[PDB]
Amino acid sequence: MIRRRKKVRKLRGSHTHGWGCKKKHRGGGSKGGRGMAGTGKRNKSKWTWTIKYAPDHLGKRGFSRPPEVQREVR
Amino acid sequence: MGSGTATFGKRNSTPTHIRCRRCGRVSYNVKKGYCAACGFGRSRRLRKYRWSKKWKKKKNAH
Amino acid sequence: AGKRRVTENIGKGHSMARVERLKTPPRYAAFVPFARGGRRTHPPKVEKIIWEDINKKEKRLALMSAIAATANYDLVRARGHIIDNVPQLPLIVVDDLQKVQKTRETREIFKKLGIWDDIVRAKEKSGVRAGKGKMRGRRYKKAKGPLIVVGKNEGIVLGARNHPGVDVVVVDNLGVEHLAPGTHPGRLTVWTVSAIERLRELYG
Amino acid sequence: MKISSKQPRKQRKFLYNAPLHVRQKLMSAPLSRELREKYKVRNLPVRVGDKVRIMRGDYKGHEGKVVEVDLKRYRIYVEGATLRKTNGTEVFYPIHPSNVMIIELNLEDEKRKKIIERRAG
RNA sequence: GGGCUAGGACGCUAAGCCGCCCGGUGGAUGGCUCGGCUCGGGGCGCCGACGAAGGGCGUGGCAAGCUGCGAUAAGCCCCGGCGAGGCGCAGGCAGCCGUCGAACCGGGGAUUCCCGAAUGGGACCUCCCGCGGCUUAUGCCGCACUCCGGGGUUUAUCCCCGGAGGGGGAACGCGGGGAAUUGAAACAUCUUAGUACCCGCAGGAAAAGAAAGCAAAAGCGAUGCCGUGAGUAGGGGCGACCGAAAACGGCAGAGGGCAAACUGAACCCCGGGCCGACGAGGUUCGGGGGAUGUGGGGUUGUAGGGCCCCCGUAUGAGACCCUCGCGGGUGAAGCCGAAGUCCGCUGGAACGCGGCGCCGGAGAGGGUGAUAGCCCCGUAGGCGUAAGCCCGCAGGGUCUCGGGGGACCCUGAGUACCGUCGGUUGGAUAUCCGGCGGGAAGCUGGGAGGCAUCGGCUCCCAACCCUAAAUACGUCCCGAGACCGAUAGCGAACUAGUACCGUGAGGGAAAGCUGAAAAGCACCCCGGGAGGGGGGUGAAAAGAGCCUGAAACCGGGCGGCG
RNA sequence: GGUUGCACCGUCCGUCUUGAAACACGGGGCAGGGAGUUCGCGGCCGUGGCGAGGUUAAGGGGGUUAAGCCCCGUAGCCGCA
RNA sequence: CAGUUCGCUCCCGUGACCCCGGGCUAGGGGUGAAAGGCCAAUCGAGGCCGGAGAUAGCUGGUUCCCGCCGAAUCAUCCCG
RNA sequence: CGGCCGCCGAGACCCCGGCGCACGGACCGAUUGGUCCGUGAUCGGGUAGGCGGGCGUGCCGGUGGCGUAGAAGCCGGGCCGUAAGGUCCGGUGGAGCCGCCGGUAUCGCGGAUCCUGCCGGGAGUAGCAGCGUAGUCGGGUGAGAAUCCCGACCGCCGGAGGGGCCAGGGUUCCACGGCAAUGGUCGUCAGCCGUGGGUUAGUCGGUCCUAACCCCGCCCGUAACUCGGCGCGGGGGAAAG
Repeated sequence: MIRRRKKVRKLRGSHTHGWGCKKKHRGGGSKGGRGMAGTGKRNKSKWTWTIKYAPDHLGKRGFSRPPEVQREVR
Repeated sequence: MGSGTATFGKRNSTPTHIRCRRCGRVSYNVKKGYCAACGFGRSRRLRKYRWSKKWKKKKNAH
Repeated sequence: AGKRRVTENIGKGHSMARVERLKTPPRYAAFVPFARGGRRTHPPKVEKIIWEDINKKEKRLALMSAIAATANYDLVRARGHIIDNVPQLPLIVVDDLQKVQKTRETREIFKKLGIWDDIVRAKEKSGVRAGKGKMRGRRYKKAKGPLIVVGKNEGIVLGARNHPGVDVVVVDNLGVEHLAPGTHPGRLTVWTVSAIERLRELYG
Repeated sequence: MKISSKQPRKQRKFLYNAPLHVRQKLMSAPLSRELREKYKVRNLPVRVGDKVRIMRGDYKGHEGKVVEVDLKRYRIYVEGATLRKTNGTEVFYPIHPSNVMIIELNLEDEKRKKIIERRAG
């Protein structure tokens, strides 16, 4: 319905095409590392994250139930 | 070897590669007794590979 | 494609780009979109979208909506049907019509009802299409006209598939496509007494 | 609602590619109306031993004997459907059997004769 | 206007600039599409020492390629099918063949070089050789690598008869060997990943498969596969990531054989005959295999397994296999199949327009001089047969069962399990598999229920074997398209895996369009002229890579400037 | 409308860049080809059905030339503390 | 002329010499009177194919128009 | 330098008319959108970026049109649109093609030392010279002769610019007929093009032997092999021994 090219345009001929400086569009570096990468990083990477409460801390602590011990109730 | 390529090249004169008894391509190296293409002399089998080479001609043929 | 064309890099030191060609000829390669013979950029995949859900509740309401449009005069003239039997929107006829399954017999009856005139419209050609794509198929074909709903005599009438632009159905197979193709409802219908009764029972 | 090739390209392939024998069914031509009713045979595969009238093209109502029927070209040569050739001779004008109607037959062969009479009508 | 002087004049301004027009060049654009691509439905679902796949060389009237064949050489023969022209792509010239029925299509048969797993030995696609059969000789026919099975004999292990193996295959499948770039913004564990790549091997499907299972403890009674569980449990610098199953709903459905107990040659293979429709089956006669055990019984669970009894008690009744007449359907891809080629008009030609008229259990799609329901292939409908397949109808042959009484049958070994090192996995103490060391039990027993051990409780029998079907693929056929359309789509619409490159492994293009008909340029003028110009076609910006015929750019001309 | 004379103003284009007429980088000219795409998952938005529930997936019946749509399956997911 | 050539000059020129044909050794390997030289116009680790569309915070490019609003080039943290 | 007066001199500011935006009011529609009026002095530059409306391309469906009395396409002109782009005429061309509405994408090109294809300037320039610097007159032939042939005359070469051969090439050999192309220029010549033809072996060599060395079976290794070294047994290895 919006033609992406219609916005991209041949239009905007921004050519940057909603990316900014030409240098920016590239590899993993813009992203800050792949994926979830950088959450863990002590070092600057992503710390804070595109999570609202930011990132919650790492060490899932606490233990597991066997599935069997869980009666379901309703 | 490097440059002076004209000065060098009097061999090739001697041949080490032919029309093969098995495949018919240009690789039955008379010296080894091995066909580079087909693998005749070396193997009972035809040379064929994942990359391939042999396969590619065959698909191309299809 | 693009694995049958190997691709090798032609270096620097010669005042051209570092963009790959092929060994021996300097031609078309792979891992290019700028080149002749190169990959297209974002080729069509078999994983491409091909379904759009629409709820069972939603579809039936859509069906209802297209049949209702027929009762209206304004939609009916826009749709292009030209009717000589105006107070009879849509027209219901006695149960005997369904059993007829011969082209000559179903023809005669339409002329007498005044609804043969609509088929005359459907004869006019509306699919010798513009564009090269015609070659592959879907050219030299007719156009749409009345829809006939029956209750019985199988799932189609064996003489009414003949007539131009006429599409046959039963109430146990009726879909939006037949009732209002290209999203243009108000397509005249000719009903069978048992079909109207079974549709009364609207279910889903 | 029909079984069909709705591929025009595939349909072409079948016509060009076809066996020499199957081609006989394409070289058939409609019978002049009286004969067509009488035998009750709509069409029959044309011969050189028959008489024919050329019914479409510049020649219309013109008549002649079929000299050759050539299956690979898909055209036949009729007497009096001619061109004048630039040295000084009158040569046949190839035309398709679809343009043509076979006014009289000729039966001096059993294979042809057996069909026309029996299963065809 | 004449003469004289002076000012300013455009008149013939090279070189050169711009705009248009004409011609040329070039091959864009549109339209054209005997090609692809992906999907779906089926088919194909293997072949080979009875010499394959792959390759080489010949083979045509003229043959350079492609295609096909093989010295009987674009083919030979039979039968059936279509049946009246053909002589592959390939329109030439010439000649030929075919009703004692071609071309063509199907089925079967003949010939099928040399190399090749290439098997007698070696080779640079050739050559040599040891036997034996046979014709007087040349000619010609059969043979000798390596297993198993059986003989022969100086038992030289030396040779003979029988059966096999190897190699290929479009992907898929099963079992082995096994990375790194990368990710973790570094990087070693981790990740990529059991991926890429490599070895062995099988089929048309594989494998798995009738619980030493499962474990909502409740409820189930083979196994694949799909959805889902679930991005869940779980693993992990506990970082990045990694990552099930049980179960459910479905699909398709199928259960069987040994070892042993107890029997112990009752047996199998080979050849010959009789009896029998020369078949199934049964009988007999000569060898070979076989107690280191052929064969009978039996198999999760034990039935007393042995020996007993009591009653139905081989009473009774299938169930399975073979033959042969008949009938039925499928199947040589072949047949049959409705209805305008009417009038007036345009045109080179109507498949157009206008006017009239027609068929339909049937207005799909090509084609034809253009745009055709009614011109031609065809269509809804029904039908055909040799081989081959399936079924019933006449016979022959084979062939089943059920309880309690004592030790219940003994009931699978380097296995189960333990300990030590890996590999791997999600597998956690609680994966799976190997290796190294140790090592059970006699159903009076063993294993399993996600740590160890002991008790209860519930389930189930590993260490022996096989398994249809449902599920993978795209070589091939058909059908399909919100796909592409010749600088695009397959490497490749064609002379393609060609030309060509590279020692080799390997790499690899470009190249589509006459016209109604070839009428493919006669005749006439000119020209050294195979070159080129005028006249000759409905129309030659239709005149020979010939539909259209752009831009860059090049000549000339027009306007303007100069 | 073409072209040209005259008046006036004007140091390409694109990109790099704080600053490009540049003695920064790229381009002979023209034609064609040429770059925000697909799946999964999450967070948003608009719009539509249904309603404390809501939706089917897998599937096979059915219909069709085929197929879509139709009606049937409700496993599971999420919501309802 | 030549992707390593030409002429003059110059070194060796019975030798640890030159040369032909056959044959051997293959990529972290060979070979080296040892220069990181050489192993087929490619060598401080050959070439071919595959992984592979590696990945790069880095250079270049990213194509229709119009209307409306219209920046920051700062801060904290970060093998930054 | 300290005063002063009149003027000149922006797109600013004033002023007429128009246009868009924002907001209010009304109306219109089947959705999006549109129209009419009013208010704005305090609305109108613009890169990154955000949003919003339109345009165009290919194909699909419905709908509704066009075409040999001339489609698309091509070239120049006319008209409309802020514009992206639409539309009409003339020439050319000689079969297909629009509009609307709903969809969809291998959807719009000025750059990428872009990729491919075609083309101009450079140029009628450089090269066609450098090494031991070679031709020339009559005559023959032919459409065309500096470079084809015959004679004469003048030279180079002298272990080679000559003779015989191995490898290697593969018909280049030889005859006849030619010159479009090829030959560092012409060409009647040729190694090109067309068409025919030619390599004959007891006594030459191959073939035999065996070398350095190689392969095969077997034995063995390896997870295994188209892999690997030994030991046996056989077979192969010099067109300059």
